Amino acid sequence: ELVLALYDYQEKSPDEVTMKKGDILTLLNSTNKDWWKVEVNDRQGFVPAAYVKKLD
Repeated sequence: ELVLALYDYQEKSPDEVTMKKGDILTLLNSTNKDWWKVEVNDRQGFVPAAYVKKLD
């Protein structure tokens, strides 16, 4: 369940999390087609699904 951040994304609401391009994130929930829940270092939240790429 690893995904690569294709772009920077800065969180804009309570449920979101910030990532930087090239970060390797742990994918927690990909049930929604637009927003995926990931763990970015020590924080968890949503980012746009189109901005990350599954590695497996």
